[PDB]
Amino acid sequence: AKMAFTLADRVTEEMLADKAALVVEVVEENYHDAPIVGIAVVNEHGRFFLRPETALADPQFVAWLGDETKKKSMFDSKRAAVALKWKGIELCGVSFDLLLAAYLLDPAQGVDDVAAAAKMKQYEAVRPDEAVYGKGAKRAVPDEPVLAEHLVRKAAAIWELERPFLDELRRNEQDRLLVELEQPLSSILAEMEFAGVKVDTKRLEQMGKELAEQLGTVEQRIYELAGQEFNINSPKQLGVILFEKLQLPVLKKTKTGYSTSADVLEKLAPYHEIVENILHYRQLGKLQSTYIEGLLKVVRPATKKVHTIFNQALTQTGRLSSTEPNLQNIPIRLEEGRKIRQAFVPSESDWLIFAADYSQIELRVLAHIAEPNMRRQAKAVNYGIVYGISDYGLAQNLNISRKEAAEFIERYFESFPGVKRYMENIVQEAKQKGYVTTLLHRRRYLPDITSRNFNVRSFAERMAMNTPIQGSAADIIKKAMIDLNARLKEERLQAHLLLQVHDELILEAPKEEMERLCRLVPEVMEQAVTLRVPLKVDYHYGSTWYDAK
DNA sequence: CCTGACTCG
DNA sequence: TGCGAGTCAGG
Ligand SMILES: Nc1nc2c(ncn2[C@H]2CC[C@@H](COP(=O)(O)OP(=O)(O)OP(=O)(O)O)O2)c(=O)[nH]1
Repeated sequence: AKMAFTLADRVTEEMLADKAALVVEVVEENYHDAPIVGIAVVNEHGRFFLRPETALADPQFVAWLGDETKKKSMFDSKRAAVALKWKGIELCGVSFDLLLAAYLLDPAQGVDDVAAAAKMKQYEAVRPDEAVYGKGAKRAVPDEPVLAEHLVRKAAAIWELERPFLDELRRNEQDRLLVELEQPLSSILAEMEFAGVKVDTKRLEQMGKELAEQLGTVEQRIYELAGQEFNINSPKQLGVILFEKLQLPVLKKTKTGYSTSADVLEKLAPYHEIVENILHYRQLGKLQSTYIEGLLKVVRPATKKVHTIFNQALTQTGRLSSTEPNLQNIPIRLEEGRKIRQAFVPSESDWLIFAADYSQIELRVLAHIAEPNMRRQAKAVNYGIVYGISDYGLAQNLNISRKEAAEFIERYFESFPGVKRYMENIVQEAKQKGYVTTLLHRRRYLPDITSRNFNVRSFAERMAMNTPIQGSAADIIKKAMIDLNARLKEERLQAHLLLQVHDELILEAPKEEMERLCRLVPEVMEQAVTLRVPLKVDYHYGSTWYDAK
């Protein structure tokens, strides 16, 4: 733990080498419009700390950041790229991202800072971010010499760790996954996050006003039916009303008490009408709390845009997630909630929203590898069965007899015996190897799969059945986004990606480009990979996200 | 902060 | 006793 570096007062030529480890430090978890608090550069010529005020106003440094021929190794280059966009600076030339490298090597390690990645290779000449900045109300940027040393140590670690990580990825056949898929995707997600999605706040606020009135009415109806006021949003208080006051059957308990889950309340409808009202209330209350109030809280007022963060190194299957706000769980399944999407509008006048979704991509992937309310329920049966639902679960979902449920499942595998063999085989392989893989060589380790405990082992077995299929579908749409943006640029279209929702891409564009997108977007998505079955994509466009159906 | 609710693929 | 996610109010 003894490391020389220069705390620089100005940028010099030797800091602008054609290969460097670069650290552009943003301390806040949400990096949109967040302060850059320090910069570090490590290259052949040495180690350097720079003050942001200095470096980011220096024309040669800004030029270097933006020069794609000056290669930078980083950790979480998307965080830096976006933070720099908010500072009006383009970052190009990122050739290695240690966060994504660590994630591919083992998504279970949950690597979220350089220190945690460093530990994978017994590197310890660097501290955890939390140890440096502290947490919660105590979180603060430390004294410059302490900050400077930390950033340098992080850069130095990225510098030394690149080779060992690349070598391990190659040994796993994951080097191309990193360099040709995840890393190019990171720059594309950076663009999407910075672009944001415009919100119609006038419409959203009016929806909220009307929703409050409706909640009040439903609320009073429930109190009338129950014969008492109580907090409906407390499962504990609700349980007392349902199972003690009204004396309804107790169908399920959890560790804290009586279950009031939606599945349970639906099953209680033959006993008391109040349960349907409560389900409605809890639906409405989530709309109001999360998709009206919560969404308005994160709208940037001057532009009316919301800027999500797509976490690229979180899920265990290779999917993305979306936070603050989550734009991947906006309501669509019931018309009442679906109307929320009318509030998501194009960012320019005379533009339109365009949405394209793969149809049953996971089921097509499985076929390749293995060789309205009714239809909504039928989807859960299809995915449920292939992913290992039991007769109990299926019976409970269709409210049918366990005997009947067992016959459906038997008959299902009768129709698709190759799916059956595959699921048996993939489980045995996971037990032998200790991991499963996707089409593009993404990996998930499953060390619980030989467990002597039934529950623990069974969960791992079902991960073996599910992760390769869900993860392959993730691999595919990731490749489609890369291929799609290349085509957009090639044709000089103004259209651009706004969102990915697992098997869906959401774009905005001038109305004039709608005809071209109707051909281009589905073509690119369908051709991202060639399976033994065709990939099918549906697409629609309209004045709001709601109308793009 | 955890649990159980509602939300999506 | 299908799987992958995030946010919220209540306690
Ligand atoms: N993608 C996916 N969806 C699941 C899973 N489990 C339940 N579902 C539900 C929620 C979303 C829905 C998926 O829709 P699909 O793409 O399979 O079918 P679709 O015919 O294309 O949908 P649509 O009615 O819009 O045309 O099924 C799962 O493991 N993966």
